Amino acid sequence: QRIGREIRLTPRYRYFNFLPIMLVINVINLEEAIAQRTALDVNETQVTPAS
Amino acid sequence: YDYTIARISDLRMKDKIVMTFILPNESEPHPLQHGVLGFIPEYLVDFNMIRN
Repeated sequence: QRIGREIRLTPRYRYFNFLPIMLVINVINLEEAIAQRTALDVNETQVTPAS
Repeated sequence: YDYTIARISDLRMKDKIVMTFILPNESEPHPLQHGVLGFIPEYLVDFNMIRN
């Protein structure tokens, strides 16, 4: 029982997907490596008597 | 002394006389007129309404 001019907006949309191909990459600890002395993960390779 | 005669047929002034000092040269507010009628021009609205 009160009147007031209004602007109504009723959208009707939906996202359709076709291609069954998707590629994702997750990166973690990006903060720490820059923050820390992250150096050569050198592979010392097993030339001493252990093999 | 200068005077201006006013009339209203309204009832509570039946055989009643009131008198005071007014200034006929100013149209602007000032501490020296008996009263000022602040007036805002007014407009109407017409529209269709539903009630009960």
